[PDB]
Amino acid sequence: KKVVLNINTDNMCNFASYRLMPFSGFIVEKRIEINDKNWFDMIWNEEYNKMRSQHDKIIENIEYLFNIKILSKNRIKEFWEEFCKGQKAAIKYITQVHRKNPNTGRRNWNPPETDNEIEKLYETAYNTLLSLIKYDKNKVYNILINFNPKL
Amino acid sequence: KVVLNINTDNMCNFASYRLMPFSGFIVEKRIEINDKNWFDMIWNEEYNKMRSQILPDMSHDKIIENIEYLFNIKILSKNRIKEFWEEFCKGQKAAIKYITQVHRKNPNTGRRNWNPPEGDFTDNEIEKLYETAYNTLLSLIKYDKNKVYNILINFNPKL
Amino acid sequence: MIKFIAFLLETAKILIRNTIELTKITFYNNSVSVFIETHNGNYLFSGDIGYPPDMPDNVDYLILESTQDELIDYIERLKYTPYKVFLVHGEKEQREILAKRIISKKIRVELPKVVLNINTNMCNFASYRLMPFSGFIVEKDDRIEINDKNWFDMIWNEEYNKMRSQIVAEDFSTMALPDMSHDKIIENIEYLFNIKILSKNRIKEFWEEFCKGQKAAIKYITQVHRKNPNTGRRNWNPPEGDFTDNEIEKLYETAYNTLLSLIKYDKNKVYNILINFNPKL
Amino acid sequence: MKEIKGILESITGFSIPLDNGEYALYPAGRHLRGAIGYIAFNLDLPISSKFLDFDFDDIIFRDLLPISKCGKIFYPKNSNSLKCPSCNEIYGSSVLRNIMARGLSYKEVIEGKKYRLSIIVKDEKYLNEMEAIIRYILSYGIYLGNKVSKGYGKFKIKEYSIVDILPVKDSVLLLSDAIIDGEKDIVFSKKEISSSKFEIIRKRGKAKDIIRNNHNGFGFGEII
Amino acid sequence: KTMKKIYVTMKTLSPLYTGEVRREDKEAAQKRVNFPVRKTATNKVLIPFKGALRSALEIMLKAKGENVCDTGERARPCGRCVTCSLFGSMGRAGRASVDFLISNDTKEQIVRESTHLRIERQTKSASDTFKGEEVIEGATFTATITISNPQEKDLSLIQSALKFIEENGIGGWLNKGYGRVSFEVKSEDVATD
Amino acid sequence: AKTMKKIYVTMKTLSPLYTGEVRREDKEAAQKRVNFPVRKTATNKVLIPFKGALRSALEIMLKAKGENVCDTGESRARPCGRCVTCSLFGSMGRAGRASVDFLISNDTKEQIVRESTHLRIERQTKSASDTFKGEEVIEGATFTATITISNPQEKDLSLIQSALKFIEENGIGGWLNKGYGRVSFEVKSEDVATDRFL
Ligand SMILES: [Zn+2]
Ligand SMILES: [Zn+2]
Repeated sequence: KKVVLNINTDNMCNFASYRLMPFSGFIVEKRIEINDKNWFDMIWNEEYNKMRSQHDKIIENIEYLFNIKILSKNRIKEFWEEFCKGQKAAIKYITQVHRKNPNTGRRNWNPPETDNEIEKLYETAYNTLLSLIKYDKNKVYNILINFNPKL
Repeated sequence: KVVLNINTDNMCNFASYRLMPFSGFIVEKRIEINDKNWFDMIWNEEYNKMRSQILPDMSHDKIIENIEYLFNIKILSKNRIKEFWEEFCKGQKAAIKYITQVHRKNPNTGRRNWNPPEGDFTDNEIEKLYETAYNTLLSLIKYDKNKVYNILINFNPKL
Repeated sequence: MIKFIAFLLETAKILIRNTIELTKITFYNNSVSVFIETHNGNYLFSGDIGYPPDMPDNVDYLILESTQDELIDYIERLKYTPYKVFLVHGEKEQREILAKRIISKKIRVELPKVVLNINTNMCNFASYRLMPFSGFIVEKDDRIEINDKNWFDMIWNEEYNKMRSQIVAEDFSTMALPDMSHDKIIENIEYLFNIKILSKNRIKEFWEEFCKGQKAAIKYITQVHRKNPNTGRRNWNPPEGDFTDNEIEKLYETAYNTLLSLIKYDKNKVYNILINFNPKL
Repeated sequence: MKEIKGILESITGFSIPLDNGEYALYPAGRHLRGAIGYIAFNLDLPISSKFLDFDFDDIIFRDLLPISKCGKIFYPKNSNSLKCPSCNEIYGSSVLRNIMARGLSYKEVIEGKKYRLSIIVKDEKYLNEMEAIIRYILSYGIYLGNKVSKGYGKFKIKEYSIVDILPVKDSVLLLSDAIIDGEKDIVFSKKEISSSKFEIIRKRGKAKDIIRNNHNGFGFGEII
Repeated sequence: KTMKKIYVTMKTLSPLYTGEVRREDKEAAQKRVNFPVRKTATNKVLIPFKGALRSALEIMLKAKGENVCDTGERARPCGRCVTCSLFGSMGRAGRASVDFLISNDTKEQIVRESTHLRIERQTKSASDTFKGEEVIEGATFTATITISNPQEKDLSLIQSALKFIEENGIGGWLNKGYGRVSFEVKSEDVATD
Repeated sequence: AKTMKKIYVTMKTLSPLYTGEVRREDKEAAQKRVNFPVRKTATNKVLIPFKGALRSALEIMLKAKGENVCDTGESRARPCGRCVTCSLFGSMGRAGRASVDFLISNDTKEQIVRESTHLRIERQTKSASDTFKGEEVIEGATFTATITISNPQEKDLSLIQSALKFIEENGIGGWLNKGYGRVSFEVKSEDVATDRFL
């Protein structure tokens, strides 16, 4: 039967002998609390989340694709991050960024700095790093150290 | 203390929390929680003070059944339900005046401003359907805003 | 425009018979007064009065002071009588008593964000003209406007519509839907994804309305599939293909049945179903 | 012999870079001294005049271990983490969060959590000296960790309680790092304003752990 | 000693962006937002506020002719300028310590996911899109500028750099209109508590 | 370095003006009552992205003259950092000299934003196959934007005015092929010593 207010009672008008303020409400029942929209946006997010709980050839190819910017420093860092994560994340990553969208037709690789040559260079990136996905991690580290200084 | 002055019907259930979308006026009076009615009455009270110084009842289920039937014969279209939502939301005297306006048989033409029924009906019964429409849409004005919205968004969603 | 405090004048931002030219400024003797000229004004700060002073050559504005006959003598003998005089630096009742006499010589006085009236009646009660009014003061970022309860009614109704169409009855909360195996769900949603009836926006909207409970998903799929009585149009995207008219209807029925059958599957299971189609969510 | 017990909330995140690449999980009492030293330096107090000396007892700044959800205090050997006797929470690395700014690679512990204040004054003159800066930091804010001028590491005191000290007798568990000539590397600084002198003073000692007789003490070495 | 306290209130008059710096939170938001806004774990938006001040005073006092070093660039503070005495140098500690610009509001009220494009100029169509997150307008942020050992030329320089922030902007994406704001300032001198 | 060009642009709509709503929550809140909401502020004023309009206008007109200007239009393209649009609007290694403010209207939504009813008519039956609602900014609505150019050359004024006549010809915002967004610009230019706040 009790009532508790949870909205600011400070920036309120005065008119017609009543200190009044137009306000938007979200009357909750438990006491009977009157909440604003920030609490409702919160609860909406937190119920959402809650539901949301459940070998020289590769060197030559990588040296080519570093200059025309197809593979890039972010690409080296994230491909090496997939390799350091393991091997399944590597195949998933290069499958995801090689995935040409059937609607638009644009791959997620960086463009070279014809369409047949574009497809051939993107396939070169696929066979290059998919060949690199099977070698030992030390060799991947020493090849990736040469082009990205950090990783 | 704080007093809510609103009947807590139309309370939905968001997850495990019962919930009401509502608009009002914090009054530092007993720290009262007052609806729009309050504001309209106190606006008109101050208008009269400033200038001074210088419905039949029908059951809810019968309202759904009759508004259902009048929706199927297209006496009550969604244009009518939308404009009735505008005139009820503006107030009740406006909704009374609007419903009397659309139901007034013009003495020179003999025409009501409703939409004619779909189907074969006798002219006496077509008139009785019109009088039924007057009775339900007038009886709808006796309710609050919440049940009027909840009644007429099943027929015109967007009203 | 004079801002009273001394006397500030905003044109050059000076604040109060040879001619110094800064805004032509020139000091005449009071027996001292200053006559300033600018493109928007010919103002005169007189100072006090003592009997035969030196009035300037047109004094558009005359800002004088008194605490009575000599003030009015100086209000005359000035060619091209001022537009508005200003009565400063004195007691209020004596300023009003002088001011009644400047009104009797037909010369206007004023005793010491832009605001817009969006109002609309008048009354002639007492000495001043008026219209009684109860309203609202909005304070927009470069204006301050005045409104009445019709405008508050319109924004109150907009807030009521925007807040009613924001929380459904049993969404994110806790039967008799169709049933069909996972393999036919694969084949149907592949087939209805190549042709565009089940598209990535529609899979995503199914994902949000499934996360908001089964009944929210049932409501969404019904109102997508609901054929209108009048137009006969369902809220699906049309299939891209020859499909003449009846397998159009059987195909929308297939979309209805496949989504409704996918509803009772587990949330992780419908997630592993949908991400093959819409990678986002 | 009184205390200054306090719950301090990190409004902005804080960073202290220990050796080889490790960052502090919580702010240390040497930083709560150093910042109060700057504060008194600009407040013209005798505490400021004395803060140059490390062996200055009286006012002793125990480190700022965090408060758990169970209203109690986390405890740390060989465990680069913090556990509490209610056994509800493990505060550790997960709180670090690596920040890559413009050319800067560093890490900080996030904000929104609560930390202890405990200044064991022994003589009441320095209790009044400490009361004035507590009533200063309540007004504005204390800045712990590196990058103080940029804004990192703001702590608001939520509770200024002038509690009283009941000594401890044991032969005990170290809440911070003692300086016995053991095997823990403890590094710190003696930045000297009005001398333009900065020196990194390095020491060895004991880790934060089991410990046994007089124990006339116990802000690197603390134990309870 | 006297200590200047400059309470800085900032009402934003334009969408605001400042990139998230937390790497694991960046990859946490990267599946949803390509440009996450720099947030707290208190879920509040903070903005870097010292290098904007230092850059504003640097460029302004530079073109006035006062001897300052440009701490953009191999950047090395000298220890001699008005800039190095106010905001800091290598050796000498900064007299001014300027807070992060934390909002008075939380994130689910003021920062919203948004849409940015890259449109081909011949086909006149959206070639690329990306979800950058951005801070709404009218969101009021707050900081305190703690100045120690003040000169008389300390109020005017801080409000002059604040007016340069009012015209240049704060945060990121400063050229596409993001970050145009206004400042309310309130100053006090504190000497003894 | 010692001077900034300031370009006070006041633009008045000679046509309906549609730009799209950008914020996801604002769009999804107004994807119910209207289906194409316009870009709003949280102070309820209409935002138009202005930098890309000027940059696109300059790039098409400068490629028309045969100058060696690049194109940041194609997918994932590269600012070469050597053209005059690269000097003005920026590259990846250097920022833009011309900081271009958003086109901030002086009115709010109830004065200039109107909802609408846009249709799709069947070609043979001549009946409305589709209906959708979309907000637009009215004709006669006026907007302001301040373009501030640090390190000014001689030709920044001429290029910015030329871009503005190209924006008047093409339109600004969205639905530019249907006649939306055709406007007129007025420019008040002023040279500024950068230290005027001191
Ligand atoms: Zn320097
Ligand atoms: Zn270029």
